[PDB]
Amino acid sequence: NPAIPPVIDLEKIKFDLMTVTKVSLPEGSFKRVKPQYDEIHIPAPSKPVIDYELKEITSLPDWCQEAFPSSETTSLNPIQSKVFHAAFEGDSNMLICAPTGSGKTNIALLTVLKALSHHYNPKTKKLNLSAFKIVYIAPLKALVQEQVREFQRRLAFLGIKVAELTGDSRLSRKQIDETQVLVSTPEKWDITTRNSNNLAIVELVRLLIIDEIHLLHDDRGPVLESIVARTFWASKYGQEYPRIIGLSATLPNYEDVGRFLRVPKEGLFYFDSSFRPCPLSQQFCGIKERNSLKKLKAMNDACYEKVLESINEGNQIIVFVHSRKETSRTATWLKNKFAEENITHKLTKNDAGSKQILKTEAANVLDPSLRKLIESGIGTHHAGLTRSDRSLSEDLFADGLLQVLVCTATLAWGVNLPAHTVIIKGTDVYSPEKGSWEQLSPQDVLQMLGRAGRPRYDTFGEGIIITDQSNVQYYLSVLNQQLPIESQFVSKLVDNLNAEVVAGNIKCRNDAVNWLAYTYLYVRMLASPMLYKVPDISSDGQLKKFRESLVHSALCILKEQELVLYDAENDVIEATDLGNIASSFYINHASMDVYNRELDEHTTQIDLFRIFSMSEEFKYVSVRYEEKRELKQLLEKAPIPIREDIDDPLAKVNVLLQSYFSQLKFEGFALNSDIVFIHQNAGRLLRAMFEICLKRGWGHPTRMLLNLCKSATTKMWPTNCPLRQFKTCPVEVIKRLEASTVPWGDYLQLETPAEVGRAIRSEKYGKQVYDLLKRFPKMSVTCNAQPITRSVMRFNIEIIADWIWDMNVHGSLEPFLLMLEDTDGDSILYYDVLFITPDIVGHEFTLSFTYELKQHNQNNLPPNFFLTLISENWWHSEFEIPVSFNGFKLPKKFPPPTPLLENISISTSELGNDDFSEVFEFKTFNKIQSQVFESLYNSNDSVFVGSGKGTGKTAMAELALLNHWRQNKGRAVYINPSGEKIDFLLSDWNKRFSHLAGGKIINKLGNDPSLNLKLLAKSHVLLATPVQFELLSRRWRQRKNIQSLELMIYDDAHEISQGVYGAVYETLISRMIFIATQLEKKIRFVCLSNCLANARDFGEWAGMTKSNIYNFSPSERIEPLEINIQSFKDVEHISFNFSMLQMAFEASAAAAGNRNSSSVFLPSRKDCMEVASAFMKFSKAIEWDMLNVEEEQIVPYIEKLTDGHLRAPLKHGVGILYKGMASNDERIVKRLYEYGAVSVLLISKDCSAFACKTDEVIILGTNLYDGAEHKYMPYTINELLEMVGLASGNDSMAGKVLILTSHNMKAYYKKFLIEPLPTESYLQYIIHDTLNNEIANSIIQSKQDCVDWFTYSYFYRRIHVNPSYYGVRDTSPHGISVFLSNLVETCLNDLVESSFIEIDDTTEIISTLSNGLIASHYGVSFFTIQSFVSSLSNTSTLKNMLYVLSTAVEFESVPLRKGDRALLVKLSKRLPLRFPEHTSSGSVSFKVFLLLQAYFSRLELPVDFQNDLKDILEKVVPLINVVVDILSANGYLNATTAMDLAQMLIQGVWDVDNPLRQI
Amino acid sequence: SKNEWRKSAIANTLLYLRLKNIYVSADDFVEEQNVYVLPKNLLKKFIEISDVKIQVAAFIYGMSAKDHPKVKEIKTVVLVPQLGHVGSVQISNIPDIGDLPDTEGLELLGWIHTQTEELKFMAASEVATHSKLFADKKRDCIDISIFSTPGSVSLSAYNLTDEGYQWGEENKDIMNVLSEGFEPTFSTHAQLLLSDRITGNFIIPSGNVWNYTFMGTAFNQEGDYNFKYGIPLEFYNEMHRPVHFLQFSELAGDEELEAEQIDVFS
Amino acid sequence: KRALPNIENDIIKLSDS
Repeated sequence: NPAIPPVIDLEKIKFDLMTVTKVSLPEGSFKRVKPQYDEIHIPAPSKPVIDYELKEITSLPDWCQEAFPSSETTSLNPIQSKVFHAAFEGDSNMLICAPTGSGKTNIALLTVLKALSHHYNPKTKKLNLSAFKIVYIAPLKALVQEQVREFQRRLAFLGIKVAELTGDSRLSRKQIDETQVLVSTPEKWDITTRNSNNLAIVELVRLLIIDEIHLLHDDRGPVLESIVARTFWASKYGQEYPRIIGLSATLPNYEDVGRFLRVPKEGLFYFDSSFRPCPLSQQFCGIKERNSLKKLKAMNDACYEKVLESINEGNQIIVFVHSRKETSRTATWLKNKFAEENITHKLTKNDAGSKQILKTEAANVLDPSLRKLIESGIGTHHAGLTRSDRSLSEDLFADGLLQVLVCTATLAWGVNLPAHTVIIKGTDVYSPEKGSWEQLSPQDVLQMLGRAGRPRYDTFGEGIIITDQSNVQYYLSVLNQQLPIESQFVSKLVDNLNAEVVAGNIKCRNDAVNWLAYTYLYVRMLASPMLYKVPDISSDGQLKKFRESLVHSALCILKEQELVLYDAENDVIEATDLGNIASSFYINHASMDVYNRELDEHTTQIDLFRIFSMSEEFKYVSVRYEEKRELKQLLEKAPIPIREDIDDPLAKVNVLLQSYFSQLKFEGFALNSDIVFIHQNAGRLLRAMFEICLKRGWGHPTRMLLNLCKSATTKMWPTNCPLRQFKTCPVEVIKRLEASTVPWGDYLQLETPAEVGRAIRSEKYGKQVYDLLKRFPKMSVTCNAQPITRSVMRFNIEIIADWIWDMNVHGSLEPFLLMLEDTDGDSILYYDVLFITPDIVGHEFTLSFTYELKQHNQNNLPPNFFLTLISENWWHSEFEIPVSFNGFKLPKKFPPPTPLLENISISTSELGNDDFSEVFEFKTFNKIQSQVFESLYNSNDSVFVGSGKGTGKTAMAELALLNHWRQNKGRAVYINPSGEKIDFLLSDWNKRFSHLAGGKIINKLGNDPSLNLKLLAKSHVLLATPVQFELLSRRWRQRKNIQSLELMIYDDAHEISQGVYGAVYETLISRMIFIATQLEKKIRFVCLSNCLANARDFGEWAGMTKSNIYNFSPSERIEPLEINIQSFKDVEHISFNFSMLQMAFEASAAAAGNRNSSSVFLPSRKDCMEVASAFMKFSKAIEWDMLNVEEEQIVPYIEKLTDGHLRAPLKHGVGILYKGMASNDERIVKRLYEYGAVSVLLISKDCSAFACKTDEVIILGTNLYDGAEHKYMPYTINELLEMVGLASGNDSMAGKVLILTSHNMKAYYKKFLIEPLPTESYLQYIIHDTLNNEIANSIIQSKQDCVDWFTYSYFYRRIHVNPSYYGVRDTSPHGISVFLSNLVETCLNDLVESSFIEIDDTTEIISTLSNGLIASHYGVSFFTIQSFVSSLSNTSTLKNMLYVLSTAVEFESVPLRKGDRALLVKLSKRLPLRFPEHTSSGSVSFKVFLLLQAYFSRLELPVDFQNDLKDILEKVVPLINVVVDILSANGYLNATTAMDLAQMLIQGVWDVDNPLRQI
Repeated sequence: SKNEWRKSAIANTLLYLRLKNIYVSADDFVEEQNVYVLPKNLLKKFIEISDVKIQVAAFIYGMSAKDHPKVKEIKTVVLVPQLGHVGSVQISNIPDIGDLPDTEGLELLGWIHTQTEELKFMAASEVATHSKLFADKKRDCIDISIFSTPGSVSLSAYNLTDEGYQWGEENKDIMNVLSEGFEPTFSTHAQLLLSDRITGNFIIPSGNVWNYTFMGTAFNQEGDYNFKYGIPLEFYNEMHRPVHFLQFSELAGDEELEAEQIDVFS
Repeated sequence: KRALPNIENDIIKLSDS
């Protein structure tokens, strides 16, 4: 392994002429010399002998008869009948070499039809769609579009679709599934497979047809080599390989291409020129005239004479030429040449009968030269002509009026217009890539000569090539089958290598050597070691050490240019973020080297145009003498300065890109070809430059480069009017707006249509303009800063997209670039790509993120940052707004946590009882327990504890209970947010305790609050939630069992920050302290939080001493723990990707490989099922199936299992856990994991409280979809700490954790896993509920008591230390006390307006009203009852009551998953009632409305929806009673309808006039 | 018949290099007299957006610190519509920015601008433009002149005496003759400190265009413009000179192209 | 100019004491 290969030069190994071989011509060939040009004639081959029978259309299977039309085809082709018994019967690979004719559509159809028949089922009507799909590769768009239209008509009866892949910005992902058979170019398919996110749908591809595989010889050959290599180098993902079908020209190295495609000896065909449908006689007019004037004359005289001979024989002619302009000259030169001798007697054969059809058609054409020619003779066909004139010229040629027809390259691919004779007049063609006039390529010549010979009418065909004498030997070898198909993979070695490194397939030199094995280069190096510069074939043998050297040399280039990291000694490879840009956007490695160095932070617009021109794609571009004169005007009169002089090549690319944006027309065909090359490459090259500057954080280059990306697509500058982008817009309006210097922002805010018409001059063209202004995208941005720590700063944004969505102009996806920029604008702090869709526009939507300030900004804050939101597509749709820090008070750096006294240990013997010792199981308390023990157990002081999960925090609560019981104090209470944990503790405490002096009798409470008050009197100890006890303790003045309490244990006291339920928990803690202070009773408070940042404000609030506050660091643990956080780019707005899924499996396999069980956490149940099926795969490829006991043990457990889904996953060894589910399934799956029978355990996010515990844990994705907001919200810190806490450490080595997350969330999680997140209050949101409640119970008499009420809360503590967090502008103590007073004044005015309270002057008295009394009693929100009173009426029916109930604010906790709206719409038409007319379907109210009817109708709901129904039924009893009380308080019989609804909820049935159903 | 602006825009590219060499005068630190603290980030951007030859100017606002009352921290630079010249500039009126947020108690400290010549005093056009703005409004304003020559910049704050306001009132326009008793003594040497701990921001016009050299007659010196917080544009930016972009728009439609010429990537 | 690695990896340890 330490042996480094030699750094060989890759430039030496490249091909960089014909070596006087002399092409072996066939028999019957002869020569005829003339002074102007020589001739080499070859006659056509003879038709072969009938040694076989052609297979009939009717003899094929009956189901695929209509695929081949019986009238058209009749029978199969001569070559197709030979390959039928290999292609159709056999599913193996094949390569078919043949002349340019045949039936490539029909040969492909045989392989396609057999691929369909695998998933076909005669029992069903049609074949199975989603199981598979097909791919077809083809050189150019013209040939791709032809094969799409053919395959649509051919496979019309099946109902299968076909569509061209176009490489959109992730837009056509809905169609790709619906299509079933894709067609694309090599470059598109290479980019598609190169992006590793698309590898989910690559396994569905099981047929890759590659048309014109002989393209391997061309510059674009390595693209095909990479595609085939990527196919076979991807077997670890899925076991099933795809079928590969090759189609080639009759050339050498055809056996080598077969071995490259894995084609066996069965289907390795090679039909020589004899088997062509219409035999082709060759001819080569080698021009002797070396002078330029006489050369062009010789080509014309050579063309004329062969045109004359074919008309004498009586045959139609096609005359290919190099350009559009030569097409007109060649036609008119022949007209002038004929005018001497024959004139128009030879052409346009007949008068009267034939000419009348020609005369009437001649008037149809629009062009001047086209009309002049067609009347006399000789046609014309090129891209410059309109679509009608092309169709006119094609149809009349088939009729046979015009004999000659001068064409361009476009006629060869896609058009299909056959003729007997064909002439390639001049083989010169301009290559703007290499920047010079090259000779015509082999694939172009073969396609042109494919038009020769009509199969039906003509017996034989003819093909002529007019070219220079030196080029005759080149084009001889093309047609005569002696032009070797070589590999050009060394030129694209570095690019294709980096692509696979980015994908994650090459992590070392050994991986790349195995990857190179499946290229066409590898086969040709073995075949011809002399050719490919191989040092010694005998020494190396199988080219292992050569590939070691080739890879190392390529990797050293990638190392220096910084596309990959590469330690050669230890031998490990890793892709850089710069390399990821090169891979995805398809850039050359040399261009990225230029972009990385040149792009400074100070890169001006003038530099950006230069840096674009320095790309490797424009390496061979240069200026010519004929071009300089026209470029002189363009260069000096350009908008943006060009530093480079006219002689510099960089000036040519610079000015032409600017010309493309300005839409400058010019005559020069050389320059007009070059400008086409520049703008095509410009789309992806400028996008690469944009992505580099965005990563590095250079704001000024990034914003400028975004406009250059717009200019590439839109063909316009920023100074040009944005109304240019609209398709159907008046030209007179756009013309006039650019003249008048008016700012463009003024036209947006015009509300009425009358203002537009007068403002834009033309009133007639207006009104339409008013509509288009409302179609234009604009956004109202409002941002607010919020400091959490000194360094960390949260940025809350609300956005209102304001435009009417037209599907034509926008599509269905308008992306926006969000950026948080620093005060200057030069540095980018945070960025994210928003994606706007039709549904979200018009409605407001929130958005939040965090950024950590630097040392400069922490000490002295800046005045403001800037928040920008630029549209990617639309011009002048950017909206900068200042995020102010004016008068912001940062909270000081958190003090050091309570340091554990290392040498303070405590044992179980130090308890004062023998029965107390037996309960704990363990005989010595851990270091954290030993610290708290003395104050916790012996002393009766109120005490805080701040410790991480898995440190005996449950036992700390139990210590307080043991001291309580020995003293015989009386009644005690335990609080916990998690209802799952209460159920565990109840059963555990009833067993382990509940036999210690008396009996104890512990209880749980429940949903019904009347029964809970009985359970209070019944019990010594209670377990409950914050919501349960807070509601029970409201009327504490009357209820003497509340005030008589001695002990309160608040477990998970950190959760007071967690939303509304946290604010309820805060209110509970505040109430018992108010009772203890007011009634002068010493009630003990044992808070058991997790590790907080600072517990000084918490302990002082809770009524605790400075001594009894033990807030430890997260660093201190009973066992060691090591966390790993993996980021991935472009994974913010989805759950998780394939790279995360693979790294999760590899980490799980690595954990299992070391004899340790491992758990995995996922967003939901549906994710666990798909990951389970993925984990059944992957482990199939690697030799690691099942493991842990034999199959005989697991079978009896699975057979008696409840759920049907869990049979297949649990068999292969992967258990699943989700919320709800059977207690049988939970018991079986958990015990199988604990025994060590099943290896892997997938867990839902919902079951984090279910303490399974394990050696290693994996957080696969830190995102969950929220249906209300329609956003993938991130995991909170407390949610991660729950999952991290399960990672129990082993005796041998510490317990591991793997957090697979996005880029932005790593900075948040890494910070707030080490440092505790500051525990802030959430009291301000429920201030209406709390004040109204305390007013209702006669605690708050006057509004002075509201100010006094705050002093008992945690909100009042934390607002003083961190005022800027709660939106306090004036951070001075005066401004804080003013903000508290205005919070009351605003809140009381809201209550009095909605008839909750009334205030009477002559200090005041604040008596409660009906709505306030109802809210305080049932524990329902102020905002809910406000809506209920407004919505309900004297004639609100049962339907109205069910809708009004569903709109309650208490149901915001009910989750809306992805695709629930689709299920609810299908479920609604089963249910009886209807949702109201003008209300949103995608809403939480919609889900609650229907699920309650399914509960009444008793429908078999799925596992997700029935769990949502249980959460709905928990809140439903108080809300229905609110509706009854609102109606009866006003005084309606209508209230009895709500009573009928109350009955329906408790029994779960409609009023069906049948009492027996409820039994 | 000349296209001479192109060389200046190219020369403006290297204005960040001039910020390597920054010079301050600092003659004698008088405790009783006032001192003015200029943020370095404002000096960075203001030199970057300015022109190498043509003079660029802008107003400045700020307020006193908590420690000392006479220590005037410059909080904001305010670019306004202007017509630049060589060693001279037609500046707009004192802009109303009371409607914008976070502008409570912004004392109008004076104005800041570039300069071609190096001096120990305010020039003829400099004193005239000072008196034209700050005579009626506030006499005790300052003038931070910036001598920006190749590879360096030199800062020097000045305070115009009551004798200067008379001379500026008398001599108005481009030049009421060459001079009428011009003096170096008119401007008093004021103190200036360049701090890089405190940070400042930019306020710009609502339309974004502040340079009206290529705009022409659109420059209204008496007009009341709207303003906003934002990142300022450079002198020869796309938006300041829309005439060069509207030379040959052409009105060209789409083109089909050949079968080989069509883009493979699509 | 130093280019950062793709797929960023932040290992974290809790050594205690």
